[PDB]
Amino acid sequence: TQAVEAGEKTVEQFVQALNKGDYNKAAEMTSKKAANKSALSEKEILDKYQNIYGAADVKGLQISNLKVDKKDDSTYSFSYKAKMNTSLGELKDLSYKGTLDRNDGQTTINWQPNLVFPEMEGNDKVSLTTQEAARGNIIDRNGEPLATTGKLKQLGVVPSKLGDGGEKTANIKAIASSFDLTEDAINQAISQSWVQPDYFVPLKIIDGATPELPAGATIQEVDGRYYPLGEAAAQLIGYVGDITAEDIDKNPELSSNGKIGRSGLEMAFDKDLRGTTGGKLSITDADGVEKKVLIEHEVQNGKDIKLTIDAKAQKTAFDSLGGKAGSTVATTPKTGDLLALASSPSYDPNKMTNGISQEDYKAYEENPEQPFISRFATGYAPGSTFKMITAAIGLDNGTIDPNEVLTINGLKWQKDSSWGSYQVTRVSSDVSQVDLKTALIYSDNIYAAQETLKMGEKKFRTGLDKFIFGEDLDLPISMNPAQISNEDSFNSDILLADTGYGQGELLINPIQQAAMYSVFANNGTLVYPKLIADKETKDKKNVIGETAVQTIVPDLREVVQDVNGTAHSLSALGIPLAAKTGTAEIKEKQDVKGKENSFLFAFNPDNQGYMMVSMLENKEDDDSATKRASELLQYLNQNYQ
Ligand SMILES: *C(=O)[C@@H](NC(=O)Cc1ccccc1)[C@@H]1N[C@@H](C(=O)O)C(C)(C)S1
Repeated sequence: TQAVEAGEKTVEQFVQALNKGDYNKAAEMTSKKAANKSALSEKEILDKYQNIYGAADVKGLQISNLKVDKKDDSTYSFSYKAKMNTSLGELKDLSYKGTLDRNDGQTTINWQPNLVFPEMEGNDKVSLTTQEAARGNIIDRNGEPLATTGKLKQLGVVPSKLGDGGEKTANIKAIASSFDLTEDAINQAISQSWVQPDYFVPLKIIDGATPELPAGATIQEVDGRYYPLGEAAAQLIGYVGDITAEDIDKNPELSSNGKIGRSGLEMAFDKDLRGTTGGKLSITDADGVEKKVLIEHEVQNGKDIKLTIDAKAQKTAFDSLGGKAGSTVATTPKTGDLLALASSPSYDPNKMTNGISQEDYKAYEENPEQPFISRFATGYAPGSTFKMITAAIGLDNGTIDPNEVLTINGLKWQKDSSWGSYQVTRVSSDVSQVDLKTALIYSDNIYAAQETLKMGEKKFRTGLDKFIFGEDLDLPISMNPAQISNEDSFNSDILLADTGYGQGELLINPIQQAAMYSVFANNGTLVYPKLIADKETKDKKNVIGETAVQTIVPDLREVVQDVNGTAHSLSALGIPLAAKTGTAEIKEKQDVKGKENSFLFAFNPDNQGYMMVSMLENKEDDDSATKRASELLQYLNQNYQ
């Protein structure tokens, strides 16, 4: 019993070395090679575990129900149950048996082939057959493909079928101008270290009709992931890349020959899309004939994922951004169906997944406008659009009377001289008697600032805490919860007023904005947005009063219909619109000289069919989200009542 304690420790140390992948330490715990002792030397045990466990990608060896007895002055037997993870799943309920050896002072293990796998005897071999699973598709709300696997034609050249130095240099220029490729880059491709004369060096993937093939140009059909919308949904969908050896070490169920989602929904739904590897893990005898099947199951393809996205709305929303920095979110506000999640500028997902040069990839990362950012999931200051919420809160707690006129003379105002040089600014001084309808049409920041200070921080945060601030939305998109300020108290009348017109320490991403503003399409009920089609419509009752909704929405119509409304350019559509524009100022967020973001909110006040929140980040002069909304508003109005 004094030595049985060391035997149970030796078996525990041996399993840990196998689990940790250090087969040399596990082999050094075995006795000398002899009959009725260890069956192989330390190096022979190392090369057998490295072969068998390495082939099946064994990871996470865990044991239980250990028992170590005695049988002689040196023969102590042990037994335990174990489970392990392989390329074909978990191998559980394994019965292991063996004997330890207590000689001299230390206790070792009489190694046997049955300690690799239970029923292995002598010179038995192990074989592994696998069949890769087909990756599932990502489809929109009407079944249109957003991410699928198809047969893409690949362009490539064979250096031997080119020329001889003089005739070769002519076809390189001929094959470069007929496919829009840099002639200096084609020579770069056939100059890689892996290239041989009679090899097919791939160049690009033709996404259309195949032109004329010069001397040495060949087209080979290959299978790969394809994104029909390309840039228009690259941030949302993402891309898949080659699976590396480090990916297999973290999850051996992955197919070494397959693709893995690197970003977007391809990565978020990688498990459901990649399926399960089929095949058989069996123990053969010395000749190679099967004698024991450890694991076997049929290949299961990946499940399709159906989104609430409208492909025609996703493409239109992205194209309307004209390559500028910004994003657009379109929802059906009564249910929360995310119709479009566009972010601009964007990258080419087909280029990323079908091989891309380190220059084009560095161009994406060195781009100042940062196309890799999912801007619909990035928090921004809401802008003057937030005045809708501030007004609704003031109407609910009785601070704001819709017909009461505040006297606002000039273009600047401050509470007292304690504000120093800071003054809430105004765009027009033509209306000195300002009511709620006037303040929403002209976007009067002074009105919102005075009513917020009159409301007070306590009453303002009471209505704000009824929204989704600090909540993690149940969406497969990585985002941080919205915030009112950095701390739980403004501790500043200036910050309280700035938050009043949506320009304080507020941080709300476009998706969360569409969630908050949905109260104006559901009589004060907040409807959470959903991206997966089969999910249930979750809402939140009594966020703002229905009395406030029936007061603000008529004024939001006037933001479009009134001749001095900030969204009057949208009245050309001739459709029922309720809108609220916004322009936020960001001063040296990193460091600059003054950048401003443009915002637009709009929805149908008659049928509540659609809702839209578009924005431009670091906008150019005379550019805005309202300028670019006619096309998307037209489509959403006709197709979503
Ligand atoms: C809300 O966002 C308000 N914006 C400002 O006070 C900042 C600003 C930025 C550029 C020029 C002037 C003022 C108001 N809303 C916007 C808008 O709705 O477009 C206005 C420009 C009307 S000021």
